[PDB]
Amino acid sequence: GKKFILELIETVYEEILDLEANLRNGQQTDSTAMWEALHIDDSSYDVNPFISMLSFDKGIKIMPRIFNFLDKQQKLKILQKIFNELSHLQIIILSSYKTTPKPTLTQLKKVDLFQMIILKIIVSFLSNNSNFIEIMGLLLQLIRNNNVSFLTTSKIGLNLITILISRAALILSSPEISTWNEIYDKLFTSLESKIQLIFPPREYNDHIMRLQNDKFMDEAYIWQFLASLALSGKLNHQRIIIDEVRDEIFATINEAETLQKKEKELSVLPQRSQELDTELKSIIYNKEKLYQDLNLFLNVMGLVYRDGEISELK
Repeated sequence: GKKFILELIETVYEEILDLEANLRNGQQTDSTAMWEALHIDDSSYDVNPFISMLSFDKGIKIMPRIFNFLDKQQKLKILQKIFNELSHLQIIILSSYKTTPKPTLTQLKKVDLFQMIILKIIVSFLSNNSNFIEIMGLLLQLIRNNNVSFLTTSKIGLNLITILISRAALILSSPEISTWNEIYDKLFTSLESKIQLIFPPREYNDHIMRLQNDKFMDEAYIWQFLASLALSGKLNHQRIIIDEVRDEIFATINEAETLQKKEKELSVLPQRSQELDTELKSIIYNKEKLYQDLNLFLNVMGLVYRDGEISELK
């Protein structure tokens, strides 16, 4: 229960602080006490205690400090534990536009903190003497133990996937290359015909917009995901991707062009007030942003939107 997990987190901070005082005072560090404090090898509960800790702000806040006193095998086991349970985590449930269609500002902040800390940790683990087979194993754990599609309805799940595949791509035996093909295929099959769902619905965007007093959204992470999915696949995969997100391409082009006209009508006004000036700068920034993020994906496909057309590259 909640009071139990809170007591657990308290104990963990005490272990970390003792550990951190030792390292400062030059002397011995032994992470054995802190590791046990995590209850990572504890099957005695409904939800694993360490996992439940991750849905408290104070629990997630101590994760980097925990990783400072861990070896790679301990690091891997933790990430394995997490990847296993991803789509069940309370914070992921908060993160998905499906399970949480009307988040509060506070819930958005909790979500942002989680993905900020967790992603950085996962990234640093992959950037630090990590091999292909490690990454593959993590992707495969992700795919086989989760509703992959449900994960793609969260910024966190989407970002996690594109980090994993982009780290895969950025990297080797022939069986390893083949392993990547099998895994990509598994990932791809899990998403086939559900790709457009990565785009939250209009009701959700309107809600977020009203919430944050902002006329615009930021979906760079969505197009980034598509670009990396497309770059990691073969020509038939790319074909299937561009087909599933067809209407999103058109809608994006449509919005950009609507911005282009509003820009043209404000641009020719002399001595713009502060309000009109901030508005024009906003229009321009957002127009260019839609072009840029859309072209990140199209360029991968050998395509470009420029002067009212999707033309071939060069």
